[PDB]
Amino acid sequence: RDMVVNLFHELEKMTEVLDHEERVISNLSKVLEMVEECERRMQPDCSNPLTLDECARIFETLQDKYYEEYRMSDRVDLAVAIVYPLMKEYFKEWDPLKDCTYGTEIISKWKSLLENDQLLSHGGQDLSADAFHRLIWEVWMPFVRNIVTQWQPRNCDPMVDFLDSWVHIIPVWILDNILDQLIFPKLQKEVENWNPLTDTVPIHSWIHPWLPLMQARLEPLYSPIRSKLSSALQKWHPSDSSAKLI
Amino acid sequence: IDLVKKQLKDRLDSMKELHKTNRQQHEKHLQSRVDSTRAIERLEGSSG
Repeated sequence: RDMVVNLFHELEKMTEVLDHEERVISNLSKVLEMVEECERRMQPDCSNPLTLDECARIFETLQDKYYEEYRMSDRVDLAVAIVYPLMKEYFKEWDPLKDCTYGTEIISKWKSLLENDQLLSHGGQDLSADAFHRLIWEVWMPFVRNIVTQWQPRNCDPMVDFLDSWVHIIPVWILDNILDQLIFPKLQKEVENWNPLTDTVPIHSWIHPWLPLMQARLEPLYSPIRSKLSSALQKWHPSDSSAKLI
Repeated sequence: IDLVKKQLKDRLDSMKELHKTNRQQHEKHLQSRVDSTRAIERLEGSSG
């Protein structure tokens, strides 16, 4: 009887593992069909191109039910092949200074779908093994580089609103590169062009929005500002309260 | 796309092979009980 009892529970154990494996077989058959559907639709040969909203749905379905497939496979490489060409086209006409919010929700949606669970807090320079860090670096960063060269720091507001709306979304390592290497020399350069005695737009109106994002980093720039304002105060008289206001 | 697509093809057939193995073991374990079940009934009938 104990032999029959042990085998019976073991037989039920085989059914609980036959039923489970069969479910994944039906699931992975869909997984293969979805990847083959994607590969077909991404070709110019297919008159039904894969829309970016549908590609998110595919990645959502693969992550939620089919999760084990992402953990074992090269989730980076799958994103590089599929997500990166489509994201390039979606941002191709994007002007971050005119519409700072375009693509914020989508990339945040993609952040949940592509950034590896260990790495969302770090945001480090993983161009080797993260699907999102190299996404923002290869797709999103080229458009930003061009615009910063064109951007005028006196009109900082579209650029401040852009960086603040994306600060929670983009990798931290990308942010530091933008602030130190691209934004900071231009902010200095704009101060070099700004003249306190002839410019009608007060410097605080366009430097102070950078106080949250940059904080301590703005300290070297205050000396040129103080020096030009020193030149402005040369003709100022204490009865003129406008210096106190500025 | 083919890098992930390769692994998905192989894994699906492998799970079927694992399913097939479990299916065959289910049949063999069923057979083992039958020969034991006969001995139970034979012992029970003789016990009365």
